[PDB]
Amino acid sequence: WTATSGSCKGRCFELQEVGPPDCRCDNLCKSYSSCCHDFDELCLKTARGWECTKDRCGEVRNEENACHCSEDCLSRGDCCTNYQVVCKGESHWVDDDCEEIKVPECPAGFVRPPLIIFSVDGFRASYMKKGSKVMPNIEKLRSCGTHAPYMRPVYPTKTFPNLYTLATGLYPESHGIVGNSMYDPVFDASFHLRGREKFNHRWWGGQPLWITATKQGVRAGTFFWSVSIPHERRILTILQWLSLPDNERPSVYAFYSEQPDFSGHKYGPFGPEMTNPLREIDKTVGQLMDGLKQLRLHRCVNVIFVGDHGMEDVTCDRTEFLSNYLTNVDDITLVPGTLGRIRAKSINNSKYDPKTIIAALTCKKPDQHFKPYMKQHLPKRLHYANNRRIEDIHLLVDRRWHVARKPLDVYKKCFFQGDHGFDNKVNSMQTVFVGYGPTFKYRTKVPPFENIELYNVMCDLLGLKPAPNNGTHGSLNHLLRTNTFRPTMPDEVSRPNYPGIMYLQSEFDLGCTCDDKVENKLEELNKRLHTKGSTKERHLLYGRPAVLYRTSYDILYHTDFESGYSEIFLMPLWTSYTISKQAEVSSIPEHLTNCVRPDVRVSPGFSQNCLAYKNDKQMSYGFLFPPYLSSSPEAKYDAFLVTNMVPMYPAFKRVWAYFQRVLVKKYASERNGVNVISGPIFDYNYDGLRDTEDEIKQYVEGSSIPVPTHYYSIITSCLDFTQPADKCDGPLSVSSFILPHRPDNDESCNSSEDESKWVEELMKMHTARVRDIEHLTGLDFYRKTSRSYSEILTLKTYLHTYES
Ligand SMILES: *[C@@H]1O[C@H](CO)[C@@H](O[C@@H]2O[C@H](CO)[C@@H](O[C@@H]3O[C@H](CO[C@H]4O[C@H](CO[C@H]5O[C@H](CO)[C@@H](O)[C@H](O)[C@@H]5O)[C@@H](O)[C@H](O[C@H]5O[C@H](CO)[C@@H](O)[C@H](O)[C@@H]5O[C@H]5O[C@H](CO)[C@@H](O)[C@H](O)[C@@H]5O)[C@@H]4O)[C@@H](O)[C@H](O[C@H]4O[C@H](CO)[C@@H](O)[C@H](O)[C@@H]4O[C@H]4O[C@H](CO)[C@@H](O)[C@H](O)[C@@H]4O)[C@@H]3O)[C@H](O)[C@H]2NC(C)=O)[C@H](O)[C@H]1NC(C)=O
Ligand SMILES: O=C(CCc1ccc(OC(F)(F)F)cc1)N1C[C@@H]2CN(C(=O)c3ccc4[nH]nnc4c3)C[C@H]2C1
Ligand SMILES: [Ca+2]
Ligand SMILES: [Zn+2]
Ligand SMILES: [Zn+2]
Repeated sequence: WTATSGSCKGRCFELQEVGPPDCRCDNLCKSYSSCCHDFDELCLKTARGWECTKDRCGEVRNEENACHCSEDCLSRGDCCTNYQVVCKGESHWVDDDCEEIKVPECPAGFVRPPLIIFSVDGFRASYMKKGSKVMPNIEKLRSCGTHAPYMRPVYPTKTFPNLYTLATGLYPESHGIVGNSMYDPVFDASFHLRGREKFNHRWWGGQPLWITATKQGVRAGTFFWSVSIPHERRILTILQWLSLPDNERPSVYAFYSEQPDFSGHKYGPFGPEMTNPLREIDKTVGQLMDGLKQLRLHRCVNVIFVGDHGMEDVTCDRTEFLSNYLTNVDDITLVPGTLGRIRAKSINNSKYDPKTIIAALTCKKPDQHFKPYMKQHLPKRLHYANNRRIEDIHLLVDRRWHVARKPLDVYKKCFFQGDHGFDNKVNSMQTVFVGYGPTFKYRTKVPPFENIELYNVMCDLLGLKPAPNNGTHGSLNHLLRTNTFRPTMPDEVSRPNYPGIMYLQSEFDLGCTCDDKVENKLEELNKRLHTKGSTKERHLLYGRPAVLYRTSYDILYHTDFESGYSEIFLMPLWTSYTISKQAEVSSIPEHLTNCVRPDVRVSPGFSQNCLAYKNDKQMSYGFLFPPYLSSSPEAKYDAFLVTNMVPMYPAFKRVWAYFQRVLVKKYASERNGVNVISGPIFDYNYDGLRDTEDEIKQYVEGSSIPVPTHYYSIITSCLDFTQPADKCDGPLSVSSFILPHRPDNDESCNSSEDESKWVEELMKMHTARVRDIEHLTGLDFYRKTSRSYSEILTLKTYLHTYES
């Protein structure tokens, strides 16, 4: 109930929320059906429009006007945004040359530059260049301030997940808004755009910027705007809030525009009808900046121009129907469109089986435009699994397509030429970032980055301590003139052991064999030096990774590679080796095909054994340092140590071997050497975080050898590729992957063909950030370079996306 008999007199867009049943006057009151009787009359005036003209200059103040051109309007804070231009001979902000803001220039009483976030729905990155001729104000922000060529949204590339990610710094799986539509089985409740459930606070996890500010005593404007409130009125309300007295005035503000998303769904991303919405946005920016000039705040406020996602070409005719694949289409519930989520229609049908649904959906049609996954097998870069609201079965839809249950769902619910939601590495889904103000750099371009990183910077711009989030604090310091946050490396938790030769061969009983009884201080003091780490500076280029948890591990040195060998998981956590541009690929000699050799530095009881792989008919083994890249016949024997061995499914060995025999050499040729770090990952509970020993769900049969869920590699070289990887004086370049360790290649529909046609395509789909690997392993990389730590953090967040 709302007794809406109170009055908004003197309260229009008040900042406190008055509780039920007393009526409200805040910018959300419509959406809650709770406004006071006179809200429209007093708070949403429209008389005479939004601009001053010549003949209003110095008028008599009349309070019914939407905005004023009277002499007292600056005092009152309520002039039309163009008042000084028309009535006092001033220029529009956009017509002024830009001049560096080297220091804030704020009026008396401003404790800190305010932040204004100007958010635009569906603003595709390529609009900044392709629309620049009709967007002069936005183009001046971009060229004068700090801009990226694009910003990467989160998955799914929908509005609510992305706007709440911007506000919290968290992945959707962590903040809880995993879609525009959701079912929560614990609550037994549904979230939708139409209805009242989406208001309940229980959907909304984490801590958004406006709460963070409030708890730390920085005042915030209200971020949400009811769709009927026109843009011009949104802008004037922000400016009115900016003339409030010092003790009452917010320091952070948001504007939001439904455009150009709205028009983009109807007309497609580059439909001729899209020029007009882009003009309109620019005009709105122009009003804000002119309004800031009038208040003397245009060299004081930091402004962020930011989008939630892009837009792609999508039509009704490009729909796949689950009814053309499944027999029992009526026993499922599908969340449809640019992504697919499937669960059982009824909780009381135990003739529901995901395995059979998946299999009926896997590589069934030659051109099939979606690919089914169990959520834990989705590429780890999407971070889209660890929430009860994400259904176990997921369909990743190709760009330009939709998935639906049956054809009647499409025509009886074409009407649209654009949509969004696809994989967040797709170029059409990329969106924008520009920062302009005293705290941002002047005429600076920065590389593309992820929207999960912005919360930290918005906290820095306001002097706030960010709540715990998924950004890497410091990774965006190169956007800022000052207010940098100066991070320190985490402390290493476990120190390694450095074992020497401690065991005789006969103490081992591993069931392994090797034809190595083939037999001098010349070549012998020399191989001893190799076991104490004489070549370690060639192979470990950025220092040893640090172990950030408690555990027991050994550093092992070899001529061609170095490892950190876990006595608990019985395999390396990491294996590091450098492959120069001149290196040669060899084969495994015929006598050495099944060679595995005990390591006399490591005890029997902390070693794998070959009997277990013999008895496990499902499981085979591979090596982390590849024998194919040994520097000499004699060095090759090191590559067959039991301490370099890791469990691999025969199907995964096809992928692994091709990566080791062909691609590493190819990368070395192309990048002028590469340093490689490889190893395993255990993430059985799909939370993106390393599993502890007591959480392992699968072992090589009859043994304590744990089976990895994934295998990673980090591949590093010199950004200036005229220098070799191992003698690089400047910035680095990296790419990485986290491959799923799976017993089949069902993910790859061409996998019966030669590896040269499908392996690299799988690896690109499972591209990753070094940071992603950090979370999954509890390791910390690049500890000893000559680069600044901020730069290294930027490198660790880089994602190689293989879009052109
Ligand atoms: C991305 O960044 C995020 C954020 O940093 C990372 O997410 C964090 O990861 C932590 C590890 O997974 C996790 O720690 C948990 O916390 C449990 C308690 O947490 C509740 O409180 C949180 C804080 O809110 C308060 O914030 C400020 C302080 O900062 C206060 O002033 C306020 O008063 C606030 O209340 C809260 O965020 C959290 O919310 C989740 O659940 C809500 C409702 O269900 C949602 O609204 C919201 O979206 C959150 O949902 C996500 O996170 C939960 C996991 O918490 C997840 O299940 C959902 O799917 C969703 O993804 C909580 O309400 C604490 O109980 C945990 O401790 C157990 O484990 C330890 C291990 O050391 C045990 O030793 C300990 O005994 C304990 O075990 C007991 O429970 C076991 C399992 O139930 C049981 O078997 C056992 O026998 C024991 O009884 C643990 O510390 C953080 O909560 C989490 N934060 C967020 C926001 O997600 C994330 O990892 C990053 N991602 C990557 C890839 O890096
Ligand atoms: O008022 C706000 C956000 C305030 C905000 C701003 C910045 C912000 O970010 C930051 F915090 F960083 F500032 C957070 C919240 N909203 C009201 C809107 C209603 N909506 C849709 O009807 C809609 C729109 C596009 C679609 N395409 N397909 N379906 C769609 C459905 C989306 C909404 C969000
Ligand atoms: Ca885990
Ligand atoms: Zn949107
Ligand atoms: Zn949209």
